[PDB]
Amino acid sequence: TGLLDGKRILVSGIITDSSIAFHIARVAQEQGAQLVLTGFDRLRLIQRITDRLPAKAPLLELDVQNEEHLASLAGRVTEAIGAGNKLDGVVHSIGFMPQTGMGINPFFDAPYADVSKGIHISAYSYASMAKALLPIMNPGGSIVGMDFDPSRAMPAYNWMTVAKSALESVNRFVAREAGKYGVRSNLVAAGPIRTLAMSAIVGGALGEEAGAQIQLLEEGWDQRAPIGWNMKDATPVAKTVCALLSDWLPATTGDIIYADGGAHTQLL
Amino acid sequence: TGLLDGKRILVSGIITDSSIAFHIARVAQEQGAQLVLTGFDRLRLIQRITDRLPAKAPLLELDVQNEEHLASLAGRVTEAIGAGNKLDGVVHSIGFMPQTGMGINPFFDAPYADVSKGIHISAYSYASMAKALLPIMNPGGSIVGMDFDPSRAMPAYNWMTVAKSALESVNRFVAREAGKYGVRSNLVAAGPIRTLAMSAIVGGALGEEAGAQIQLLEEGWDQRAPIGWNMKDATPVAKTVCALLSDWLPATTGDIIYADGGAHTQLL
Amino acid sequence: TGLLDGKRILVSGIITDSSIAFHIARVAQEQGAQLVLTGFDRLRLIQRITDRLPAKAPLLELDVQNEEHLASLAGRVTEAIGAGNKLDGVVHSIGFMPQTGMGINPFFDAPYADVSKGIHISAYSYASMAKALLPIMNPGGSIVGMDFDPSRAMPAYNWMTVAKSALESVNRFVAREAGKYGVRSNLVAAGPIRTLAMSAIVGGALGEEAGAQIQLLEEGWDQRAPIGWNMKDATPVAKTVCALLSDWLPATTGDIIYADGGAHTQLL
Amino acid sequence: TGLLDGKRILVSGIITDSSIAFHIARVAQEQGAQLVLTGFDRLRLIQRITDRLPAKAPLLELDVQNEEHLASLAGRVTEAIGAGNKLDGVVHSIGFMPQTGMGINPFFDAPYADVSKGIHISAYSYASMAKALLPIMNPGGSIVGMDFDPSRAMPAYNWMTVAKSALESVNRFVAREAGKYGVRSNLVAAGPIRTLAMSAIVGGALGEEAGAQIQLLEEGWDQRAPIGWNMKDATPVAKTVCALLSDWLPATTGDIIYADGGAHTQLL
Ligand SMILES: NC(=O)c1ccc[n+]([C@@H]2O[C@H](COP(=O)([O-])OP(=O)(O)OC[C@H]3O[C@@H](n4cnc5c(N)ncnc54)[C@H](O)[C@@H]3O)[C@@H](O)[C@H]2O)c1
Ligand SMILES: NC(=O)c1ccc[n+]([C@@H]2O[C@H](COP(=O)([O-])OP(=O)(O)OC[C@H]3O[C@@H](n4cnc5c(N)ncnc54)[C@H](O)[C@@H]3O)[C@@H](O)[C@H]2O)c1
Ligand SMILES: NC(=O)c1ccc[n+]([C@@H]2O[C@H](COP(=O)([O-])OP(=O)(O)OC[C@H]3O[C@@H](n4cnc5c(N)ncnc54)[C@H](O)[C@@H]3O)[C@@H](O)[C@H]2O)c1
Ligand SMILES: NC(=O)c1ccc[n+]([C@@H]2O[C@H](COP(=O)([O-])OP(=O)(O)OC[C@H]3O[C@@H](n4cnc5c(N)ncnc54)[C@H](O)[C@@H]3O)[C@@H](O)[C@H]2O)c1
Ligand SMILES: O=C(Nc1cc(Cl)cc(Cl)c1)[C@H]1CC(=O)N(C2CCCCC2)C1
Ligand SMILES: O=C(Nc1cc(Cl)cc(Cl)c1)[C@H]1CC(=O)N(C2CCCCC2)C1
Ligand SMILES: O=C(Nc1cc(Cl)cc(Cl)c1)[C@H]1CC(=O)N(C2CCCCC2)C1
Ligand SMILES: O=C(Nc1cc(Cl)cc(Cl)c1)[C@H]1CC(=O)N(C2CCCCC2)C1
Repeated sequence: TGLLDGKRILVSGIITDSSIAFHIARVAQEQGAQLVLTGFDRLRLIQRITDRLPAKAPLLELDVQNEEHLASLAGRVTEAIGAGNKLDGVVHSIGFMPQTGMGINPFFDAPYADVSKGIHISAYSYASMAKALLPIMNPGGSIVGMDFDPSRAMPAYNWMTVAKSALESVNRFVAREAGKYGVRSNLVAAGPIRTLAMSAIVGGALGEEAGAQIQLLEEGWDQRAPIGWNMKDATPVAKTVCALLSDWLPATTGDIIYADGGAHTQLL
Repeated sequence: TGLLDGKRILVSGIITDSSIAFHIARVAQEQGAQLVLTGFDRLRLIQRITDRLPAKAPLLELDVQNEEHLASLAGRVTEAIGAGNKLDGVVHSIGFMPQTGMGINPFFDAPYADVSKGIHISAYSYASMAKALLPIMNPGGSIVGMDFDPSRAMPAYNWMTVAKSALESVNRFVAREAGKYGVRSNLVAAGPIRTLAMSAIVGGALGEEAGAQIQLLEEGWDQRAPIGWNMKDATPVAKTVCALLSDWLPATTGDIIYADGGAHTQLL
Repeated sequence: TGLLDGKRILVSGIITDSSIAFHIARVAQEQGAQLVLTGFDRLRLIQRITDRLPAKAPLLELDVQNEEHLASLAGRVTEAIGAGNKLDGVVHSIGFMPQTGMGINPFFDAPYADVSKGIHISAYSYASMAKALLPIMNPGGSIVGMDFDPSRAMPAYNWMTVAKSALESVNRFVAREAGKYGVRSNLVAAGPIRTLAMSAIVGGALGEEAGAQIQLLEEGWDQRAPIGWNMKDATPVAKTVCALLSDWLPATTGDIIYADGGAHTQLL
Repeated sequence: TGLLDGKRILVSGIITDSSIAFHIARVAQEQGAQLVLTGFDRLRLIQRITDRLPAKAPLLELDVQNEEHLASLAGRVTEAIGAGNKLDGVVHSIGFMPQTGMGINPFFDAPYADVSKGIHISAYSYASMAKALLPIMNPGGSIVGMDFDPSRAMPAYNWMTVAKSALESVNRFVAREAGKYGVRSNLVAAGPIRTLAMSAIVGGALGEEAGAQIQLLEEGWDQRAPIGWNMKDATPVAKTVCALLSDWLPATTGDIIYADGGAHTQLL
């Protein structure tokens, strides 16, 4: 009776128990999905974290900047879910920008090598992952990535904003490719969520001014949101990702669904 | 195990078995919802049509231009669902524009009295219905209306486009009010669906040029849509409305969900 | 050497010396335009006000809700500018919403007759004026209307927001008609300008909460604007309207130009 | 009496007599601007081409991927225009994407090193150029870049679309920096212009299917445009850039002006 009963779904992006992807994985399992997880670099950590999920899920290594990892990924997934089985869903919950590209470091002072690394991981990899996994996805399947609305500039987010603008564009092209397989591609634009790192940035890890600006952003977001916004609760975001992974948004692709309390629809 | 198990939902807008609202009502009942229906003017017809739905549903009269109908509506709904029970969902699937405001009649030749009637029924009534029903809606509830993307002009749709632009604005304000009740408000922007009337317009009911332009629109829509678009199948639209009525998009309000095959994300 | 040398331009919307249209008219005359003015209801007042413009300009009566005024307008304009001469530009600087539709009166409590009057004057009349004047406009000509960005909801602006959403849609259709004459149609979306009435609303004319919200809006607008925003200075808006009336934006139509300090491009 | 009388403007991006920047430079000189030009790699060619401009203009070498060129640029400009003089305008008319990232090569088959080079030149360099030149720009000045509307996906444009989405984001952040200097930053989103290279792509240089799709795009663009679109005429685009360089859009920044015949406002 679960929303995702019988579905096989790959979830990337878990690194702590506060990762948005941890909550996506939890809700998906509560709703009957069978998962395969991917993790970057710290696999012992990630295994220990994902031991706390409701059900067992194989963990595979994936550095999206590593061409060998991407080239072997479909085979490794198929080994984990069984020959003759394919995926019904893929969750991209991956982002990175060097400190030069976010925070109080001036916008103009980010070297391109740093910006390029952030765009590789945060935007191009959405296409890389789709390339690798579409050949082992079933018709009716769904690829979902995580977005933070970049349509307006904001303090401190700087080149990560630019990376998210690129991601939104990439998603519209991935939809064209995915459609050939009967697969949808969409982003969920979430409101601000207090992951470990965000509390770190609020405590000043990227400069005092950036932390101050994020707290103002958070406060304004809840004010503007007609149904409010709880930055400590990723579950509403996770539910939205599961909606897109389900059979219930079958005519939506190349698109952005806003799980943000409605804040982006209100000026003040 | 239905998506809408236990939910009480009001559905407006059925007039034929090809009405988008007929399919919304059908899918909602398949998913366990208990419905109350509203109909305009031809109640004997509408009862005979809705006899074909999977389950029984009380039918109430509602002309959204009639202030007495709106003032009595909540009481009549409560009588139908039982004292002490409230609604969890409301579907607005209502639209109208006089022939002077659509088709081959020149854009400049639509008298304002005609445009005003179309905007009353197609846009203002979304607010009227929310005003009437929010006092008998439960927290966590959902109001959904039907949209046809008006962000660009198009042939023949003329003042109905303007009415839909107004509706989109109205929805953002209804979200502000609905949030006070813990209720969401959203639109579903559907691709073109061949209702009775649309085949009528294709057969030339509003002029030959308008019918020709609609057929070109339909053809282009399926071409652009990365997953295709079947104008003869309202079920994907109905499923999307049910997704918004469910618990699975809990952080989305004041917003527009596109159930259009992804066509609006592609230029060609 | 003026930007608008030799051009004949109709300017509507002057009612006080703080009207945005007064400043449009002033700047247009400084730049060599020959004007015809239209005014509503208080023609003795408007004549006394426009006596202060740099140059003489005939004043014609125009109530945009009056069909007889609209039907005679082109003939009256031609009489004022001389047989055989046509207009090169038209400025629509007209808006109205009854107090029930703006301010602290609840959104749901605005009667449709009031909303309909506001939409007639604020949105439909953009089409009415184009219908009346396109037959006496020269190729290369330009129609400009005034907008306040309605893409997100905001406190108190309420049904005027809805009217501006309608206007934006109307403009895209007027562009289709105007193009047949070689004429452009565009809106200028201005930041908040302290007209007489706005100081009145700040002093509480539409309720204390509305005045408080407008002051917060004004303050936020200047903060967000990368080049700042001076609500006491309409000249930057007037210059932008003159740019659209000129020969220098010849490939822009159906569009919106933002003269708002850049505020709409920034979240905070 | 020229629109840009007395203004000192840097124009990048000339490589042939069909370059959009060649036409920007020509119109700017016709309107009284004093120019400094920058060129990439083929300076003998570019000098011979720009000999045909109405007036003399110093040519400086600038490879935007070359950090030494960027670090010396302001000094070289100041030498060319005279100590104590500053720029009033900067035109970025620079774009590049390797063949793997455009045309018929599959979207998924573009290596990131190629995409990264295209984003460096086409998007990041807008920030690089602003960083280099803002210290020698006057208050009231204007930075303009060239855009091709990337809000929807399209055939063949592929990763260049993604680069333009990034550019639009970069422009909103450059506006924040430029505002500190009293300088505006905006993009002009042009319709398709038949430069040398575009005729090359139509003749099949990036594959037959891509050429076919571009011809369909061009045809549709003129159809949709309410005032038509002439792909052989860059002058309307050049005029629009000059409007933004002028004093007549003083409250517009972080924004996009569409010089596209109005096509983006029309669905069909
Ligand atoms: N936290 C928020 O406020 C917020 C808001 C909206 C969207 N998002 C997005 O949600 C997603 C998840 O972010 P989060 O806040 O949960 O943070 P997180 O740090 O928990 O997740 C980011 C993940 O990216 C992974 N990653 C980094 N480099 C990688 C590489 N080379 N290969 C593979 N994976 C790599 C990290 O290991 C980590 O698991 C990101 O796309 C982020 O931009 C976050
Ligand atoms: N058919 C499409 O291509 C399409 C596409 C997108 C959105 N829509 C929208 O979907 C909704 C339903 O349209 P449909 O195509 O199913 O057509 P339909 O004719 O079946 O439904 C329109 C309904 O509006 C009702 N209505 C008209 N005047 C009314 C009044 N005074 N009071 C109450 N109800 C009144 C009619 O009785 C009818 O039931 C409308 O909002 C329409 O604009 C339709
Ligand atoms: N003031 C701002 O903050 C602001 C911001 C953006 C846009 N605007 C828009 O600019 C325009 C001018 O507004 P303003 O602030 O200068 O106020 P204003 O009161 O000076 O101008 C409004 C004009 O509309 C006229 N009008 C009203 N009913 C009319 C009718 N029946 N026929 C003809 N004219 C009629 C009034 O006589 C008046 O001249 C309006 O469209 C307004 O919505 C204003
Ligand atoms: N042609 C169109 O249809 C069209 C439409 C909209 C926007 N645009 C944009 O207009 C701009 C100019 O394009 P165009 O069509 O005139 O083509 P073009 O080839 O004439 O201009 C592109 C320029 O970029 C320069 N460039 C490339 N690499 C460079 C580097 N490393 N450093 C400095 N300069 C470098 C080239 O030398 C050339 O002068 C580009 O941004 C393009 O994306 C073009
Ligand atoms: O960083 C975030 N918000 C934020 C940061 C700053 Cl410096 C300013 C603002 Cl306004 C918002 C949120 C949104 C986002 O994409 N992430 C990512 C999490 C993974 C590493 C890169 C950043 C966390
Ligand atoms: O009319 C429609 N499409 C359409 C019509 C025309 Cl004339 C042109 C175009 Cl492009 C599309 C579709 C979309 C829409 O809101 N309805 C409404 C159905 C109820 C009565 C008013 C119109 C049916
Ligand atoms: O009213 C205005 N701003 C405003 C009002 C309110 Cl109540 C709230 C907010 Cl946020 C902004 C500005 C913008 C606008 O269209 N006008 C119009 C001026 C003419 C009469 C109708 C209103 C003045
Ligand atoms: O390439 C163009 N259009 C185009 C190409 C393709 Cl392959 C498809 C489509 Cl739809 C449009 C136009 C738009 C654009 O940014 N340039 C750039 C010119 C300089 C080199 C990189 C491309 C030329």
